[PDB]
Amino acid sequence: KVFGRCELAAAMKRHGLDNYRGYSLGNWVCAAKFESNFNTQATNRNTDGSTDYGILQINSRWWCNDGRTPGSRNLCNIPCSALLSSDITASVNCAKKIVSDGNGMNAWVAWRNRCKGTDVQAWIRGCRL
Ligand SMILES: [Cl-]
Ligand SMILES: [Cl-]
Ligand code: NA
Repeated sequence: KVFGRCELAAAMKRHGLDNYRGYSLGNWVCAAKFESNFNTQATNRNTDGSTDYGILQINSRWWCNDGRTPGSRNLCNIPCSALLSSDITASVNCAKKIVSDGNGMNAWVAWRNRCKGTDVQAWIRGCRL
């Protein structure tokens, strides 16, 4: 599913991501834009052999099982395919675990490089939320 901006903001809010761990909703929308272009089906393989999945590009080395990432773990207890669904529930629940792992949203390098410190409130401007 390719979400619209306000559509994704609304879905993230209904799943409790708005201000989760102190990260306002625009942070999450910004991260999703740069991670996946708002596309739930996005996948990207990394040099280490892991793959990032879904709207928030969650990685198979730690967070989900894809069967082809040696030595990796599955801390969200899900197949990585679950992260590609139209329904963002699984990605949100897993992102809550990731952002709670110690480094906040710096766990998403694209958030650190492209969203952190910027006017992230712009990502939700105009939305009926
Ligand atoms: Cl915001
Ligand atoms: Cl934090
Ligand atoms: Na894994």
